[PDB]
Amino acid sequence: VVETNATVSFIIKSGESRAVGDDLTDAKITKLTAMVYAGQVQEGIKTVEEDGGVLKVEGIPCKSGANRVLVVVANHNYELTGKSLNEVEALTTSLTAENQNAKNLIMTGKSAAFTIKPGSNHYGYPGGTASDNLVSAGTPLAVTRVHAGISFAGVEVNMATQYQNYYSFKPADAKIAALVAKKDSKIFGNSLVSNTNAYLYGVQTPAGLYTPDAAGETYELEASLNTNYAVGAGFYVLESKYDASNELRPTILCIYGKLLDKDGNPLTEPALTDAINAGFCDGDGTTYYPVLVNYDGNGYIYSGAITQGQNKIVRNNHYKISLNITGPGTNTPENPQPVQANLNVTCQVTPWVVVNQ
Ligand code: NA
Repeated sequence: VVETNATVSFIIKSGESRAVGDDLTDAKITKLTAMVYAGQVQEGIKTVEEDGGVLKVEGIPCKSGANRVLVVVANHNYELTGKSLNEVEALTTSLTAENQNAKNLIMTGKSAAFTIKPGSNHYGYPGGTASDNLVSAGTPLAVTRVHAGISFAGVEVNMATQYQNYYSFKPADAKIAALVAKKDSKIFGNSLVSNTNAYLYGVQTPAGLYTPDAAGETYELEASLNTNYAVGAGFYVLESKYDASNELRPTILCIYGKLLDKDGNPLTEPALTDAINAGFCDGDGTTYYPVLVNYDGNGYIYSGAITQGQNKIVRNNHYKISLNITGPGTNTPENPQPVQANLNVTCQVTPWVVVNQ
């Protein structure tokens, strides 16, 4: 069973990084496990670890034959030796605190089926490469993050004329949080969206339409999904299909903090209660400005990879939100507004690259 008569080498797809003023940066592979499968059976496996980044793997021992597949998992915390293909493809990941320090940002890739010949085989190497069997020439293997990213590129406040005498908001004093974030996902599949109904929040807020509180849904605090506001600050998150169930479950990025009076002091009575009962803030004066990420609605403008919201989170996309606040927020960011929130959004959607080096 252990005898081999071939090696496989491959190149990983990489690109020019032009990510600059954002915390959530492009991918760098520091740990990679490459496997060769013949149907369900793992016929080769090699793990490499390089702090400087991995862009190719050479000389993986394996067995010649038809219809082999290269399966890759990177930046991971799994034990993969000997697993069947079914086992590997059933692996999940979950959002954890270390993900927000860019640790265990799982990446995967999988080739189409190809023939391995005896001797030295090369997958995704350049055209004309010296080989006993060159496959996928000029198309390196795509090994990509399972996580997406959501961040604020910027938040500005320009209170509309009707609110200028009544309210102010200071983003420098604010926090940001993810709401209605899927807890888990698959790591292989046409879509990574899991059928669990488990979600996370960075800050507890009142139940509304978007809150996962229907039968079988769970909704738990994850403190790593809140941070202070700063330009480019945000969160790694997982795939989600917003309309998978009977009620919408949009992943939300929100900024929240004190709704102040026109002079930047706390609201006092009666202005405080006027604002609370209008739905703007809670008893402490806290107001929320939610953005439904990649939602088709609410006047949101999109550029980059898309110009229309898709009502989902897709792996390896960085959703960079520029928010303009023009009025008081809401005390219930997990409800839709009856008319329209006092905010405008432009969102640049940029896929991450694997940094070339
Ligand atoms: Na509900």
